[PDB]
Amino acid sequence: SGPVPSRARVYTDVNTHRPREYWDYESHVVEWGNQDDYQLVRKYSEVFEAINITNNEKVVVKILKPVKKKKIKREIKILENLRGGPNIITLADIVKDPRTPALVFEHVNNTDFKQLYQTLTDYDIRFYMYEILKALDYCHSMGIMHRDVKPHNVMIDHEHRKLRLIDWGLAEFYHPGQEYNVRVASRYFKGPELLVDYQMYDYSLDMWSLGCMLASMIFRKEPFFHGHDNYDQLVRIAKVLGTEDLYDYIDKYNIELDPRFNDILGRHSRKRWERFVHSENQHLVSPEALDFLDKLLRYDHQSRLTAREAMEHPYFYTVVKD
Repeated sequence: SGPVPSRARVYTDVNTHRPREYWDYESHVVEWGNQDDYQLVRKYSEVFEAINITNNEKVVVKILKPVKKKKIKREIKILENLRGGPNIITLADIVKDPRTPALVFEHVNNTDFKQLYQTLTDYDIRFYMYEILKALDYCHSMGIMHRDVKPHNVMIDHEHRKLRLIDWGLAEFYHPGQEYNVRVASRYFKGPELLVDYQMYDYSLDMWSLGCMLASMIFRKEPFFHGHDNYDQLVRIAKVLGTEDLYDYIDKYNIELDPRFNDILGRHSRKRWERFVHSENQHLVSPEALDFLDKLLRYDHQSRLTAREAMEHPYFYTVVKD
């Protein structure tokens, strides 16, 4: 009879109460500079280190690929709307070749969370997770879902304990009732709502992704849900979260499940986190880390922690004391 509708547990109407201009990005007017203000220095897609040949300033220039003209306006609008926010990357300028569009960013000391968390201490993890949550709670509070949260999109300046949530090209504004594309995040980070094609999702989407990072980080298991396609991904999840909850979730929202799944999910218990623990990763695992982790990875998007809630978990007790 059709999927049950859903609302965001928080920041539900922040967009409704704002000026049309804020979220109506199709009508945004972009004004371009000439790239002849920048020289390309060095060069995993089309992005470069560059300088401003008028202020000798180091920048990063990201030449966009041919993509629907609205999606550019969207990314630009979202970047402007979030400029100045905690741990959000900073758009410096927008230029064309004198004619492909490029975004110019403040220079960050690049080290994606991947090439780093393979060496982090229990404390660092907590610390940077709190930094990501600062950035997630901000944009969520600002009516925005980053929809591609993953290590490759978190730049860390480990020397200066600095962090930036980057790459807002999949980001969208949250509007209660709207049905979004389920074809968004990276495979290993897609939330269940995406795998079962439930389009009325929200900011919660991001907390699943966060959950997937926290998991791979503490259990030292890169690709914690290592699916081989968008169907086997839900199977790898089921083998951990069990199928009973999965199915209650389907029922709760009256979700039509793809004919395919009928023959692969099967039956599965909800494994205990302890079964992922061992001598290599035990120093990162803790009763709180696991309590916290468990509250992120829920089939039901409504029952996941909000970013603000997460920041108030005992897992961060030590960090927030600063």
